[PDB]
Amino acid sequence: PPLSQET
Amino acid sequence: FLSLARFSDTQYQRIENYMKSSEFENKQALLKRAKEEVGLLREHKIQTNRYTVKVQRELELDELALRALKEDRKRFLCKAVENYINCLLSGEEHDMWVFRLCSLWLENSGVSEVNGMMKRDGMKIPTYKFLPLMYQLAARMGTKMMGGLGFHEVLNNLISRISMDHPHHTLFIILALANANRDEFLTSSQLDEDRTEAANRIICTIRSRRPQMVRSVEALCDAYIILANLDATQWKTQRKGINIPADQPITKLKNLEDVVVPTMEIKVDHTGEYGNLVTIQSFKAEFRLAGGVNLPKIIDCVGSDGKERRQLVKGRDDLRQDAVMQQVFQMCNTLLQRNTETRKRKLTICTYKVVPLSQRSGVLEWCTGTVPIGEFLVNNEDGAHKRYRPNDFSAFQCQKKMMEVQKKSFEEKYEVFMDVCQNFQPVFRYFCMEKFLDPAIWFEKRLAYTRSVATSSIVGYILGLGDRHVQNILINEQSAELVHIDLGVAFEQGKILPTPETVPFRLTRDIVDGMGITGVEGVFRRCCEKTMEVMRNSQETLLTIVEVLLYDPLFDWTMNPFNKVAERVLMRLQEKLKGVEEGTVLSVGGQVNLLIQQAIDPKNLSRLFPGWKAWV
Amino acid sequence: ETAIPSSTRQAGIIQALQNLGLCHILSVYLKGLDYENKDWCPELEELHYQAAWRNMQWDHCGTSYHESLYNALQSLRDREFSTFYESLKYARVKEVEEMCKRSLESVYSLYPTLSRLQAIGELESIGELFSRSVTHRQLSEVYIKWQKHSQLLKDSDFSFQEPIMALRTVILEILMEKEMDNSQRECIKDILTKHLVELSILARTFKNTQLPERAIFQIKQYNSVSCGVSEWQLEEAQVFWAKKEQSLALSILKQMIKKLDASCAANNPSLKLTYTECLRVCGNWLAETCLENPAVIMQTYLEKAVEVAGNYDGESSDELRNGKMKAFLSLARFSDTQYQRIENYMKSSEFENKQALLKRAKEEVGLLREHKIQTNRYTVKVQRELELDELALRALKEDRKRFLCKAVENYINCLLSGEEHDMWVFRLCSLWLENSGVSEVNGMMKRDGMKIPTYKFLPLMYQLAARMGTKMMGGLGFHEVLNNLISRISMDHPH
Amino acid sequence: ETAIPSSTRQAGIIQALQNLGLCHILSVYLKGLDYENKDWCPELEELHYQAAWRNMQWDHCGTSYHESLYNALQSLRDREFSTFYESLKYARVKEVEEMCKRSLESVYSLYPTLSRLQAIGELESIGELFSRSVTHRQLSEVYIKWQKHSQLLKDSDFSF
Ligand SMILES: Nc1ncnc2c1ncn2[C@@H]1O[C@H](COP(=O)(O)OP(=O)(O)NP(=O)(O)O)[C@@H](O)[C@H]1O
Ligand SMILES: [Mg+2]
Repeated sequence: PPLSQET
Repeated sequence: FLSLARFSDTQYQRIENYMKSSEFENKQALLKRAKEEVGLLREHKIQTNRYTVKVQRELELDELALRALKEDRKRFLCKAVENYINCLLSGEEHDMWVFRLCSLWLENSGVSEVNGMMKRDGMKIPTYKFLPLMYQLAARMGTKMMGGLGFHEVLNNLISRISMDHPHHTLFIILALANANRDEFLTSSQLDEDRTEAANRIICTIRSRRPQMVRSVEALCDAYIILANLDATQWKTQRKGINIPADQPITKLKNLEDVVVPTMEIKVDHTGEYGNLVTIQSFKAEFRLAGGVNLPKIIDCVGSDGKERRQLVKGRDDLRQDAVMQQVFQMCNTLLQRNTETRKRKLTICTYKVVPLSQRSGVLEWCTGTVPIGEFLVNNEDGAHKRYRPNDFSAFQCQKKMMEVQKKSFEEKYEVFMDVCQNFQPVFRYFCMEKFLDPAIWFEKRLAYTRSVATSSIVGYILGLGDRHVQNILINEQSAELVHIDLGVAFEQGKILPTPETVPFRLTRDIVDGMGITGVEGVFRRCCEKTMEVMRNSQETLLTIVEVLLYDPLFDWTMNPFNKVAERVLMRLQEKLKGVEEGTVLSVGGQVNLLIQQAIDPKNLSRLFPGWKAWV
Repeated sequence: ETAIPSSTRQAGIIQALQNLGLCHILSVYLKGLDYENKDWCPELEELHYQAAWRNMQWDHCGTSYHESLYNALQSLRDREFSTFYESLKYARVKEVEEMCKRSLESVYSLYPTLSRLQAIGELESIGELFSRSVTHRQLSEVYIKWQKHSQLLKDSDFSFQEPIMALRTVILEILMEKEMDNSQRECIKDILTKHLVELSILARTFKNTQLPERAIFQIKQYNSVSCGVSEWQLEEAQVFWAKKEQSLALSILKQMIKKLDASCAANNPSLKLTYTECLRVCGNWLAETCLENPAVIMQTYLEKAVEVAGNYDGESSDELRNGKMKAFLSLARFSDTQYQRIENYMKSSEFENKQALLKRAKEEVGLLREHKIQTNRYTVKVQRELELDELALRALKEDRKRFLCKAVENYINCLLSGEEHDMWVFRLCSLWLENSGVSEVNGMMKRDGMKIPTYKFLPLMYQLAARMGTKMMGGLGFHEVLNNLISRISMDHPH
Repeated sequence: ETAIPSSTRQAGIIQALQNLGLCHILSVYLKGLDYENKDWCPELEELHYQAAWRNMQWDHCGTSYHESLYNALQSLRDREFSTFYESLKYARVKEVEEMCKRSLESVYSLYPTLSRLQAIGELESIGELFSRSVTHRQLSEVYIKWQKHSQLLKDSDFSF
């Protein structure tokens, strides 16, 4: 899972 | 000269603030009412009684006072600029006032007297004192500040002379400004067109004297632009490395003698000739993907000395914000070094060079000798938490709980967060224990880590940095100083995200535990107070650095048809620096305590994004 | 500086050391003076006996006033009232004749003599009490007499009051030293603690921090801490606050609050009033230093003190009503200050610029909604920042209204049954008149403030009499309540 | 406060008086200490000799660093250089051996020793200058050397 809160 | 200049600048600022206050507006409205009433009393034949004479006389006194105030303000502005010129003509220890001189000159470009005096006496000022503010000067060629053609021509001449004297710190900036639409050309208002034309005039003027250097630098820039615009979506499944296709000019671009690597800072001297700088020798034939939706490209360049230097070509992204962030980072580091209170404490900010190349693309320096915090702490294979506390909940279990609770309410989120923190103890305190066996080195590294954390957190709060998860923070394996690398979103952008950022900076349990037994109290609090005092004592310099906006707005703003959000962020930054907020004055100690309370509050940590790893 | 002659240089040094709270250092320095200089001049001999009796240096062996006082103290410690009375009579005669031999003509010269005679009279009263026995009633009546006379000395100088307090402290220490173990010893210890705390406030109001610290040291020397903290911990916190040790004072007072709210159990009304005082002091300190936002400190300390004082006011004592009035005044002043700060911020140019930016955002969102445009990242960001700005403005307006209501209500409560706080009627009337458009404040004024005595509005009677104009259209309720209040005031005081 | 033991309470009082600019008051207070207390501990004896040489109290009569410094100053005032040089050599040896006997490991502990050694070296330079005669050029070059080294000591602490 991506760490940053993309958009 | 410095004392006279400072007094004149202070008086001019005081007068300007008084003129911008609401009291001045009320006085002006009353004066306008008096003017219109006198005009009515003069158009209509009315005998002059006691009231008429009193109104006329008080109007005359008010007009005289306003005229005297305006003349005195102009004479203070002229004295301040003249004494700044005199101090900087043959001075070296007072070189930090060039920012105040440029702010005064640029904010009052409409006055022809100051422009003429600048072009008459200040024309002989050495060109190496404007390098930190070179970008600010390069962002002032727009015609929105209509102060006559004299200001534009003197600014262009000064920029041309600076570029001729120091092409290394100027050519990249001018070409980046002139390459706003280069991505679209290789694959826009009147202000943008005028700035582009001025940049093209600067480029051709420089290339008249240094044709080979200019054409080589622009060739390298175009190679970087096309490499950034290269589509690597078919290589997303490859991590070992992909060979760059031979059609790219970067592969055939080798053996540059007049081109200096952009990602490495250059120690500028007082001489206009450089002959001991590392140049570009060759480029590696393989590049790696760093992950993410944008798929950044990592390339390695070989210098003249043969040492490989890693670079990150972040395509389809605007690095101008990161360049501003790095410029203000350098300003903060310089101010901390200048102050004797923080110089003893050795408060420094870890910075990496960022070189924008276009509006939608650019390059930045890769940080070596650092390891991600998350990779060290919550690694699935050999994580610190798994190694030290096997009985505690695993990172996968915490992620599963956070995924399952994001659809619940506030009470459930808080309860699960408290339970997770109950069954997840900090382990980050063993980094220096397991990497520095000597107690003296262990404490020196821990103290450096605490000071770096405090300074970075304070600057991040001031700049509104919100994307601070485990992958955006890098810790050095030798100095144990945290480095901020992402800088992707800032200026209070986390609130715009669907999950608001309720903390100003990352002060999680691992960070607090790694600071020592004393925790936040002690070194962290005192360093935060010192940094806040230093920032509050140089608000003019900080605003001058941040005021580069409103003239060349970056991408993602002013789309979908004095910028709106750029003025909003300037207002917010000024409020943070002054510590006024909604009219409430806060001391440096109170502000630091409030920030610590907000950062360490489990209530604020519960609502944060699950991928931010608040518990970690 | 060594150019000053040693005749007065040593006297100045000794006086400075005495006023700096240094006793053992002065004693050693004077011993060094005795070592290096053999003969003693009358001035330094008098200062030697003054420091001897003040420091209780009983080892050290016409006569001056200080010599007579020390001899009388030693005779009292030796149970010899014949020489105690002879020494006091000789001291009185010497002081009277010395005072009257000069040309006089100055009132200020009488104060040192009056202070010395007062100290002699107090020592005479103590000798009379200590002649045969000591009882709780006699100690209580002596202490209340001392407190009443010290009240008569509020306007006197600290230079003329310090010897009286020092002698009282020495007397109480002698009584503690020569008291057999019984219930009387506890009463004497409590009296000594009360005397030391009154000396602490007396020296604090005169910008002195050394003597109050010495008094607190003696308090810690005799009294001991327990589960229930006494009233002298608050005075210690106040002393540390006056010593610019804000962090230590706040930590001590917060620890006191943590102990009191956890082990109060309504054990003592004195503990209740000192809990209210501690909460009020903590709230004032937080408000002044601004280490926390007013939102949490107000609720945690001010309303807590108000409800604590108001929930147990069944005795209606003066020592409880004055504390309730002080808590009401502190809450009212904090609410008024916050309301004024908010109003000034709203009237600043920055607020106008923010409002203009908000209006631009509103009109651009309206254009983006009237015209069908897909929602990109810019539109979402603009909408969200607009929502946050609107929420912040609404919260600020509601908070300002709640501060206005709290300030007016607490002014009403303070003025309902208060006399020493009658100077705040001008602030109450300014707040009420400048906010006549709000019906809530007018209704609360006509509901609770209608019973306020009418003699407190006379200085501002003209101001009220000039407010019947209709230019301040705030409804007919404000006009009718103003007319009724003016009519009642005129009926009560037609002159 | 009187709960603090007199071993360090007197040292703290003397240090506070030294840092408060009080010299004659400290001298009289220390005389009162000598009167009330007969025997002298090494710490208070060292502070006694420090105040003796700092206040130029030449009337007052192994040896500590301050005792050696005062003895060297008195020998210089008596035009005796043999004992002056022997005392400085003994002080240097004592300071070096005392500094090196401990566990070290801290840079901050080196500063007091470096300051004491610098003071000894400056006294050696003064003795060499005052050995036979004094000239304007020698005094000027001594002062400029002192000023240059004080420029090198700008970042040093005021305690050192
Ligand atoms: N200067 C740097 N040194 C080392 N690693 C870096 C540096 N800059 C970025 N990285 C890493 O490279 C990867 C991508 O960089 P990043 O700037 O985070 O890109 P991004 O696509 O905008 N990602 P994000 O915003 O985090 O979703 C991440 O793993 C970063 O940790
Ligand atoms: Mg990132």
